[PDB]
Amino acid sequence: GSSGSSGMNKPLTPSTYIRNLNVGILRKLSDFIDPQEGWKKLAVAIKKPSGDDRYNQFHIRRFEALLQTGKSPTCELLFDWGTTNCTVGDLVDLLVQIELFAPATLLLPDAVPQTVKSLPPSGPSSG
Repeated sequence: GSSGSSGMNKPLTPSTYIRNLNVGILRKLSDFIDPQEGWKKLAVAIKKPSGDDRYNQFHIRRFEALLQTGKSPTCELLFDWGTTNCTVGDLVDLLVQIELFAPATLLLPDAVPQTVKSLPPSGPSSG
């Protein structure tokens, strides 16, 4: 069993910068982007306005050193890319481009064309 169908509050917003996102959301993203080489896919999908590849293999090895020791490459990438000047909507956009509809939806469940969403279950226990 189980039921609920409450909702907490609205997400972040597509024009908020990546680094502005809270560490909890950075963890939630790392949950989904750390596997599947999701962060590599995001990194290499990030072009400059002109089209220059922001992050080539030279810097991918840098992020790999993180995953190879236990730092998330997701968090570092997302955090660093914040200083490049990109946003949640920038992220969603690219996340769709790499087939990463789960984290796209988590951020912005409307901005991803696949009709799929879910409520997370509920339990305000105390103690």
